[PDB]
Amino acid sequence: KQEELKRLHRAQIIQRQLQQVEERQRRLEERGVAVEKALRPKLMQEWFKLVQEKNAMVRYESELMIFARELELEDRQSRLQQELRERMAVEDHLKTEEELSEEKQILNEMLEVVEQRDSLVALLEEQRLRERE
Amino acid sequence: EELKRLHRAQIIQRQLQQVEERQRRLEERGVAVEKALRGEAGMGKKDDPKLMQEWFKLVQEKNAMVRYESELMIFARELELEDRQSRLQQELRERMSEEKQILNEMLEVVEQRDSLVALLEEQRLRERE
Repeated sequence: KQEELKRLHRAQIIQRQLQQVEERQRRLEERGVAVEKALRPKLMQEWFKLVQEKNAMVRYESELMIFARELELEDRQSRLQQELRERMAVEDHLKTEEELSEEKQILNEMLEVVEQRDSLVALLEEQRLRERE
Repeated sequence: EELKRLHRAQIIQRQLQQVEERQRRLEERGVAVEKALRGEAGMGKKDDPKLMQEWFKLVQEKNAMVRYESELMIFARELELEDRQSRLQQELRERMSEEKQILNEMLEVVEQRDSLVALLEEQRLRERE
């Protein structure tokens, strides 16, 4: 329960930031429309700045996507781990051939959740080492 | 792959080295600017508002580097844990006794990684605000 609360809070923080990003992109969309309507000097210069600012927001949105997926995966993993801890309260000799292979299937699900998670951390690592430009 | 992971580790060790050096250069500019602020480098310098301005830019640039150093720390630990995890998983996916203990070591490694991701998230979502 204390594990699951620190997670809900991180999810809200992320939502709140995606909402702020959406809105900042909405303002840039409108300035962008006005600048392009004005293309019937300083005006061409504004168009390039808007492109930069939209780019920045997209990079920020991307990071939030990654964090939000990683968070979904922590949740799935935690639940699979619960399903597995429950099954391991019973000694192994007291289980069927079938019961034992469901334990092995749960464990595979959990390992491929972990693999996806590590793949998203590697991508985020790449992005943070690339943003030092 | 163990060599993907190796390569990512070398990248990180090398970026920490570039960071340590960028901080060394900033230490030196910082020392010169402060010698100039105490009127020791040129009798005009101390009156120039560009000089006070440099001091504040150095502080910002030092702060940026420390944020970067922090991120590299986290990534490097995470990477060690990814390595440990993948090896414990390999040990386990070979065996299928100490089988139940290996699984527990791996679940603790997974929990520590969750925890470093959460810390990284907190810091990245505080560099904005």
